[PDB]
Amino acid sequence: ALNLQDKQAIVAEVSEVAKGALSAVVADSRGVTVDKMTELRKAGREAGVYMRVVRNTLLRRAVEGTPFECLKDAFVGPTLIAYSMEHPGAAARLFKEFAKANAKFEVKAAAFEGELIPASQIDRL
Amino acid sequence: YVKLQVAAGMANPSPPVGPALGQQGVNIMEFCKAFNAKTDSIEKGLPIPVVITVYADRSFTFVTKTPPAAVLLKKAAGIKSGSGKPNKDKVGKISRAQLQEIAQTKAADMTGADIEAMTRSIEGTARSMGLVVE
Amino acid sequence: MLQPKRTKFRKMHKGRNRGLAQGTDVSFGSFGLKAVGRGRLTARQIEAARRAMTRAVKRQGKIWIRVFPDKPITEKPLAVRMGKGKGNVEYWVALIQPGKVLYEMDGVPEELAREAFKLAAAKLPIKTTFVTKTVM
Amino acid sequence: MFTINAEVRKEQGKGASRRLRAANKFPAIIYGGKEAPLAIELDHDKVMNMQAKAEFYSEVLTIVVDGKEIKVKAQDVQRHPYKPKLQHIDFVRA
Amino acid sequence: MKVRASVKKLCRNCKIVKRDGVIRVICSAEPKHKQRQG
RNA sequence: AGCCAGGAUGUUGGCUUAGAAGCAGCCAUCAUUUAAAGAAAGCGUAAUAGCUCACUGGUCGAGUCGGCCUGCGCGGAAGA
Ligand SMILES: [Zn+2]
Repeated sequence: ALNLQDKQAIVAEVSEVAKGALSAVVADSRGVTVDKMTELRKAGREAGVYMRVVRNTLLRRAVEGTPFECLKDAFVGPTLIAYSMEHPGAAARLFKEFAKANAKFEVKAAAFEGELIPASQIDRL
Repeated sequence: YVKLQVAAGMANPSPPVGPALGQQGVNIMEFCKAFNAKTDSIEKGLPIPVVITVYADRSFTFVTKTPPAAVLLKKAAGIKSGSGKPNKDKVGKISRAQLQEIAQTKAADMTGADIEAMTRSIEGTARSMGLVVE
Repeated sequence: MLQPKRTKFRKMHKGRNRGLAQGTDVSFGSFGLKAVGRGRLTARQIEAARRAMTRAVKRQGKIWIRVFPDKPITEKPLAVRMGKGKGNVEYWVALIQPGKVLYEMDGVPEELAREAFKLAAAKLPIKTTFVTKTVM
Repeated sequence: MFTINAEVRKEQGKGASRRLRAANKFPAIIYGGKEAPLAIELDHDKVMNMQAKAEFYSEVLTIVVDGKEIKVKAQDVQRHPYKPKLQHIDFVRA
Repeated sequence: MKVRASVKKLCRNCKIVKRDGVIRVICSAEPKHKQRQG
């Protein structure tokens, strides 16, 4: 399990890569094998992208660390976030082609500049 | 959608190959001799893994992947059989250059980030069968 | 099966078992099997039990037996009237008072020891519990 | 740090002690040093859960008696034979 | 139906019950674990 | 607790075996991508495949787990 100290440190790591990151993408992680997920983790370390699946009420505490607070309603449902620490984009262009490749899950809401991007307009990134 | 580990230029004995993927609708001799035509390049005596992909029409496509961590560690330490008592009884040796060759072969075959991750997974299979890394 | 090598006298008075135990504490092992109830332990009982907890530990750690069957019990056989002397010596026993420590143990995981002691106590006539050695 | 609350014993002997033990309280003593001995009573539970730590035996604790602390160590302790209980504690002035 | 005076859980799927003032052990998995006290 | 999802690569770890592939048996039990995934807790195979579990993300919404000490009860408990 996870002690309160565990959760505290992890909130500090998500808040710490969130401050350092240029852009983020929140998505549904449900209904996909660990094979295709390690495939998007290779396509992740190759694109500079930091991949995570983190607790929701943990990510309200980490995203209270600004300026991703427009995403706190995007945390209802299973949360997989892609932070591109190197480049903006390359998460939002990789996820739409991974979700069209799999035809599972969603890829719900993005965040850039301090604002949230609705699901059909993430083609901006 | 089946997998086997088949010796280098070899195929079509009854107990190892024919029944296993032959109850799945696969033509046996095309797999056998296109796999000996592909893996003619693998050294004699090494089992090489082959992933057979079967479709509703019985026409199959197989990816022959690089020889196992355990087989490239049998050959890079010089040995034949590894340990029956691993890290208690130790049966051979490989310098870090062979860990890195086997982990370039398996850099084609791993999930690893760096050749240090693939060298460390070949490190793990190096501690599994007893072999010493020197 | 324990029994005194040689004795001063061959037979004994039935005696009583009264009052409480000495050696209430675990002086050797980390754990011990203490007796809550009061009763006589034949050598057979002690042996069977020691066996049980010897199977249980797969011959690891160590086992002490703190009790000894030093007092001889007699029985006249069947179909024999009263008198004509005292009966012949049948077997040996150890008098047990509440709070004695029958076996000690260590060099083993606690969980396993509670187990082995349950299995040991299955073979014993008297109420028993598990205990840990303490500082002071 | 361990702080034990206590009262001065107005009675003595076997009878007093066994009424003490029936009430879920138990007798102990404080001696050593220039002073006279001080016999006191304690709550069985508090102390039973307190000596459920090891340091209790290696350390300087305090005892609150009629507004007044004393600083002491654990000297020896007699336990009931089969029960998870404490018959008594020798406290030596620290 | 093992009928005895000591009744126990023989696996993880055995579930203890008191029916009509009897203690029984019921299993979904293994019919052989069906017990009653007596 | 339930219910949705995943339970990964090296790899069928080596030994042994006509076969052992997490699951006859012997020994090690590492490392990788990890939210998590035991060189596997059970069913399964000629050996696989196939099925849950450990573990983790989701939904849910406030108490829950199991020992200790005792009070009174239940079973153990059949005869002319
Ligand atoms: Zn059962």
